[PDB]
Amino acid sequence: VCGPKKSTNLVKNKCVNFNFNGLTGTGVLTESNKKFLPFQQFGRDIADT
Amino acid sequence: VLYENQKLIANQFNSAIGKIQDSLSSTPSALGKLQDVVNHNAQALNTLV
Repeated sequence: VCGPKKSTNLVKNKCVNFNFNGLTGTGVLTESNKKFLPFQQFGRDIADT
Repeated sequence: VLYENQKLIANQFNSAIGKIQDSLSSTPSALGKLQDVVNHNAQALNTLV
């Protein structure tokens, strides 16, 4: 259930504000080598980030 | 006492030095103190996050 606001082209390898399904943050987006199962959408590390 | 037993003392020192390496490598607890230090630091950082 998201909203009017529109889907900007995905910018990678740049410090970009990102809003993924209401999860907002700051960082660079890079190709990910970890293999998610079909079901998860979020990834977290040992530090709970 | 040294000069009359120079070869024996040299051999004993060499044997003890040789045994030092094996004694350090055999038991991981010998260096544990230093490891403990590092571990503590890690824990502190971890709990902060």
